[PDB]
Parts: sequence; structure tokens; C-alpha cells
Amino acid sequence: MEKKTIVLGVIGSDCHAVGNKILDHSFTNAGFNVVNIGVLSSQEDFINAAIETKADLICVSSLYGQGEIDCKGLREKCDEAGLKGIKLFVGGNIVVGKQNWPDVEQRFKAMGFDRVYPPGTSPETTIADMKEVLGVE
Repeated sequence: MEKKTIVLGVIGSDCHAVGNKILDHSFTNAGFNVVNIGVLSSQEDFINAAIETKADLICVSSLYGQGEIDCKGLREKCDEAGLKGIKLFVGGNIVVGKQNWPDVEQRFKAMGFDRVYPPGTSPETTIADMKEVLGVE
């Protein structure tokens, strides 16, 4: 929970990475470690490196630009009950929704250990990245 490990990346077509947008600065604001992959959706590949670095949380810079891979990727990592990564502050993740998610995160509402930053947030919300996840939920 206070593990120094933040694996960040993804994003689709949007300049380059307006998510990169120093969410890694929040690393510093968490006294955590950096595990920037890039703009890939390395599931089972960075899951092998999630044992390595010991990914505490995952920060996606995409509102579904990772598929059902990253969706039931970390949910499967919970359901793994071996790989630690039950904290997923998934930036963007599904547009036109906040709290009230469709049938998709209806089942992942029950899980709902993953929060999302609504489209139109700020890096001010990333100060709140590791403020809530490290604090209490």
C-alpha cells in the first residue's frame, strides 16, 4: 500500500502522452519508485516484472485503449491472490461515467478497488493519486 512502485503508461491517439503529464511527478509526492513502461499495455509481460518491481499500483493514461486485457488483467491479479496489485487508479477508464458505471464496472463495482480519474481532471488529482491509495479507502 506504501510500496514504492508505480507502473505508468498507455494512451492512444492524443498528441503523444498528455497523461505522462508528470503523473510520475506524483511518484515523488509518494516517495515511490518509477516503473514507466511507455505507451504499451504489457499485461502478462509487465506482470512478470510486477513480481520484479512489485507493482503497488497501476496508472493507465487511457479511457479504454488497453482493451479487456488491462480490465480483467488486474482483476485477475486480485483473483490471483499472489500478485499484489489491488490498487489501480485508472486514469480516464471509460468516458461519460463517474461512480455510476455500466454493466462493465457493475461487476467490477463489487470489486471497485480501482478508482478512475474522470475525463477533465488535473495533475492536482495525482497529488490525490497517492493521497487516497496510501491513506485509506
